[PDB]
Amino acid sequence: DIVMTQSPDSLAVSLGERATINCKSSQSLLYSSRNKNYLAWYQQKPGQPPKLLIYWASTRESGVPDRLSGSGSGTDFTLTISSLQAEDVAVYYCQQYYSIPLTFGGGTKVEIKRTVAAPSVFIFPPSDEQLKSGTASVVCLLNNFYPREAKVQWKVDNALQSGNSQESVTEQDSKDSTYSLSSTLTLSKADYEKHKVYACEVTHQGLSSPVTKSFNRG
Amino acid sequence: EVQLVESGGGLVQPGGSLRLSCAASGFTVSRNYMSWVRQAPGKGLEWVSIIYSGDDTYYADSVKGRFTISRDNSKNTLYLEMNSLRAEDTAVYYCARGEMGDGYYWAPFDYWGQGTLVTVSGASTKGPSVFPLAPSSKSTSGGTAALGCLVKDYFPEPVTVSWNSGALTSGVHTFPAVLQSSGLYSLSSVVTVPSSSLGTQTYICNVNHKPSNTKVDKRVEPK
Amino acid sequence: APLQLGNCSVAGWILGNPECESLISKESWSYIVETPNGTCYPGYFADYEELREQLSSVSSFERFEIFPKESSWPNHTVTGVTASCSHNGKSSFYRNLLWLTEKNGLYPNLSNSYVNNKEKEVLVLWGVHHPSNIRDQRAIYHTENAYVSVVSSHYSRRFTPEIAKRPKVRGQEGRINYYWTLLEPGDTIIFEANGNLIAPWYAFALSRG
Ligand SMILES: *[C@@H]1O[C@H](CO)[C@@H](O[C@@H]2O[C@H](CO)[C@@H](O)[C@H](O)[C@H]2NC(C)=O)[C@H](O)[C@H]1NC(C)=O
Repeated sequence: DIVMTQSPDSLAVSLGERATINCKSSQSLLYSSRNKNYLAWYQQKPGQPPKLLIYWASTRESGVPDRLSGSGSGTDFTLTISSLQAEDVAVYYCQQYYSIPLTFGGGTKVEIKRTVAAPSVFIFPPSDEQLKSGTASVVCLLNNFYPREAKVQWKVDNALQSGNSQESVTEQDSKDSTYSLSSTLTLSKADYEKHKVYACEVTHQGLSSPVTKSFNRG
Repeated sequence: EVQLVESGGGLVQPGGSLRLSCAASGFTVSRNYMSWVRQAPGKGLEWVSIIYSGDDTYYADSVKGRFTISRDNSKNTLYLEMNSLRAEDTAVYYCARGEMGDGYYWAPFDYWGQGTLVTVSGASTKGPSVFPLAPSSKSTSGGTAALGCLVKDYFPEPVTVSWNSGALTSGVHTFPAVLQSSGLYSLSSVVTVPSSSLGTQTYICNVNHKPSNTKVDKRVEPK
Repeated sequence: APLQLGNCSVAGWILGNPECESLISKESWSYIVETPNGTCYPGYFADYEELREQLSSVSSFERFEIFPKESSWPNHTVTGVTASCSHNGKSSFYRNLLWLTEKNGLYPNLSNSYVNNKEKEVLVLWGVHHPSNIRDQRAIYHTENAYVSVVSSHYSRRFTPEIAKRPKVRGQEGRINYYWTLLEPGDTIIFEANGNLIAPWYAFALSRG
């Protein structure tokens, strides 16, 4: 069972900078007969299957850009992006087709550093359709920001909420290097209309002050 | 030309069995390496099984004796009959190819399938509830309006959300679902359109939940 | 007066593939007639094109016993066979090679050598077994990190058999890599190992050209 180890676990560099992905194998990937190294490099954009970028350690497949290149011979191998672009934001696994079980690496998440982008905040009150069922889910939206670190606090009549709101973040867009965040505040029907003011407050680097969007009915 | 169409996934109870299929076109499956590679949600890739040459089979020790791989040349298809499925088998399984030249050395995975999800649970499927995220002045910061849909209360993963039957792709952001305390899933898929096209353009988010055979088409209109 | 090999290849011919028992070596030929995978038990034949060039035209060709089976190998079992080399519904092995295994649960350190007294060039061949798992590396050679050293006055190389489970060929998960050399008149070749050695059983003395 060959153990494929990658380094680092997450790589974030500026647009056009130079990024290296290092993969150390638990055993030599070379054959005594010839001189070809059975290591492969794959790309996996979010929501897509893996995509083979490099085989035989160094050789690229058709359609793969030239800025990608694989080096190494023996137990130490390297993927390198000379000029990192926007559509390169993806996870990269090194995998050996030397012996079986065929094993991949842990993965290397590559991210783009850019200018500080401030998010645009919008709030959605629960539709009358959901309220009739007996549940209230208020959604606070954060379209495009950078970096991904963002704090979303819910206020129900100036009451800091905790234990009833849930959020999920989109992975980095492979064009403009943004992320997106939505927080779903799940309340019951009896506690939604018992109150009035609901507001999601957002603190971020690009925001000089915590921004708050709010509706008032309910 | 070289595609890999997968089918056979869904929800199965622990101990149950399920059969995965991989339709192929562009190469002969009896003359190339065919492999299964699963990926647990939020985890690294993992190889599973292969079939090659005169239908010789290798397996990973984690699924050996429980899974059986096979193929059918007249149908040009790859199969992975799964037996005694456990909770840790919950993963998206992928279909893989390799150029079997001399058959002496292995090959990587050059062409892949789009992935089908197998959920090992016993909670049984339940239909998602879709609610309009209607835009207004509270969701209009400037010359752009924000609207979406709230696909709530379903099991298991996944759901596919499109807008206007796929004719709206610019600015659409569908977010990963969240598992709430009840045990069901819920997500929201939004889209940023210019606020001038609100009264003129109709907007329909299109959600499909295969494990429950549910298909919902919700219109979103301003409040 | 060229050679006629028929079904067998030079790899099959020179290694002694049991499917080639019909072929008897005649002293000389100008050129070889092949019908080319000849390796019974799969593996890489090193410098196969180089060997076919040396064997194109020969004179004074001879096939002699280089390392006797029942004497050169004390404290080692030599009757190792395999089903990939079947001979009339029964497992066998190359007729010019011996596949050395354990004896009484022991693979002692190995040493043996040959002195070229034939006054001609002696073609010497050997192989290196590459098993498919660690378990069968210990069960046959009792050492995980085996070494093989072939040294002569004109060729010195040291092999490390690596454990790798390759795709099945002839229904076998492991390989044997084949190697050869030419021994000048008056030269001595020395084999040392502690596992994974396919020692020579017969060898060929020949006048090249
Ligand atoms: C193979 O076995 C031993 C290996 O040394 C050779 O000599 C024996 O050595 C062991 C201790 O290592 C003792 O039992 C005796 O000193 C030896 N026993 C005998 C019977 O010789 C032995 O000679 C080798 N086999 C042959 C056929 O020579």
